[PDB]
Amino acid sequence: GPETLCGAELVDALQFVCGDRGFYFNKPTGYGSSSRRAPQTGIVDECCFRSCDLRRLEMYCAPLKPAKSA
Repeated sequence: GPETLCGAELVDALQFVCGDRGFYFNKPTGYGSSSRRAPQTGIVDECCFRSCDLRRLEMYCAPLKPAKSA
């Protein structure tokens, strides 16, 4: 939920979780030619407008051990 970090701040957000936990920028995406395939909505869509933090990154922080967003 509502914790808004944009641009540089959104990178910083990503870092403070997946800086150790491993990265993967799930937009509504896998990687490459990947289409619309996450109700999660978007990396940017979340972190800059709604959800980013320790919990509310993982899906798009990267979801490597926990599939975690809220």
